[PDB]
Amino acid sequence: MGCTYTIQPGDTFWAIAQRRGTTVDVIQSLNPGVVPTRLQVGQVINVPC
Repeated sequence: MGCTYTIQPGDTFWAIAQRRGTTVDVIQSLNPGVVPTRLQVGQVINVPC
């Protein structure tokens, strides 16, 4: 339940947060499978709507 976000090559966590209007903590919390050290490009994920 909610909205989905597409992680493209260049999108930053902080940016997406301030953009969508959510907090980085929640953004990652919703998708713990992803890490900052292994930031992949072209991967869809979940986000707060």
